[PDB]
Amino acid sequence: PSAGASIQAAGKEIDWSEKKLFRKAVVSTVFASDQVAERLRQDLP
Amino acid sequence: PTLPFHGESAYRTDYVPKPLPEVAKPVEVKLPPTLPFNAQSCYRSEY
Repeated sequence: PSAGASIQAAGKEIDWSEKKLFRKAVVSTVFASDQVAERLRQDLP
Repeated sequence: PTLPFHGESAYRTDYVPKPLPEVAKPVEVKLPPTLPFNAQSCYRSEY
């Protein structure tokens, strides 16, 4: 009976945390303004 | 005498576990700095 040392199968943990409404999304160039942002504002040469 | 055999499955030769792609592009960008309000009203300059 001492063969009980075993990591438990079927590995789910029951998610006690907040559910993920917003997952990390890569915001990059096309959804990145700049350019005209300093053209409408003239941050000087 | 018996001979060996150079037999390969067509699924095993072409599907070896490939090296994992190198995870990259962890690019993070910063906003332009804010600017002050250097402006009047009509009832601050003319009065």
